Amino acid sequence: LRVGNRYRLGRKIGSGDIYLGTDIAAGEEVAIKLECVKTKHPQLHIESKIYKMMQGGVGIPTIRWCGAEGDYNVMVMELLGPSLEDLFNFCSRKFSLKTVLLLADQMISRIEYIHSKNFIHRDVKPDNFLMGLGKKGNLVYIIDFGLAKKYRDARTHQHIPYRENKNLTGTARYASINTHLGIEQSRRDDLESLGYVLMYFNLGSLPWQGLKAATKRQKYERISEKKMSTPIEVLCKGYPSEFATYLNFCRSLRFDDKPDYSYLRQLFRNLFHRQGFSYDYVFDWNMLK
Ligand SMILES: Fc1ccc(-c2ncn(Cc3ccncc3)c2-c2ccnc3[nH]ccc23)cc1
Repeated sequence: LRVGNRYRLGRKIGSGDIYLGTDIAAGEEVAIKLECVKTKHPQLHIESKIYKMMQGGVGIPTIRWCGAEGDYNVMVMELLGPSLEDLFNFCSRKFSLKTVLLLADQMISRIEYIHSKNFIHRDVKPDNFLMGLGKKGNLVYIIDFGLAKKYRDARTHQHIPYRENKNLTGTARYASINTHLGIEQSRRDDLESLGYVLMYFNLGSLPWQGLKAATKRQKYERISEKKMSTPIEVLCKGYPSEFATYLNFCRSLRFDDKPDYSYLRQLFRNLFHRQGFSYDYVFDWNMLK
């Protein structure tokens, strides 16, 4: 099937749905997202607006083409490689400290870039970071802007108001404590969620993971309470203190504070050097012969 002028649509990749495609003109694989012109939640075109505003950033997927063909709204992106969730599963849910610290450095920088563009992500989780392919295989990219929201006025840098009593939109496992309290998400929240993702990679799971409950709202209750009853020093026991210092600093941030991204990268960098590691982008999965 013929999309745009120059894109050939292949079978599904996974996840509307995601498809393998070919830029017939340039001889390069691409990824395509189709959305029916009928949906009770039209998303792609709004999501595509945000991807367009991120273009040019390190580790932002390049938009090849946006448009409509037949029944569908269409976005085409350069092809990327497997997610951190997919690589974590492929590695038996065990990452070395070096890998976690290599990831952490880049992941902080992606989040910082998104914030520089007046947005917060609000779905920071392993699925929403992808490694590149080929010459870009040492590069962590970030995806999925379907839950993203402006946190400040583009022009007047006016932060959004402190709001309360909200529903949890996102992934409960990585949500901030303040998110569980029903407080408006801001820059601090994206970083705290990263903090939990990093401890996830260290541990293989999180302690509030796989709690049984009769219903959904009950499960979220249990996750919230488990998080709020697990001290940071307990979550992080047996791992370098930096992971605790990182989360404590995130939990200390005020609603409208600009995070010291630099401080957080330096934290992991100092530990990196103390362990005698080198920023040669050799991740655990690069050593599978
Ligand atoms: F225009 C778009 C918008 C979003 C996607 C996408 N959504 C999720 N993924 C990751 C995924 C998909 C299916 N199974 C596992 C992981 C992609 C995606 C996949 C591969 N390479 C890509 N490069 C840019 C996005 C993307 C794809 C095209």
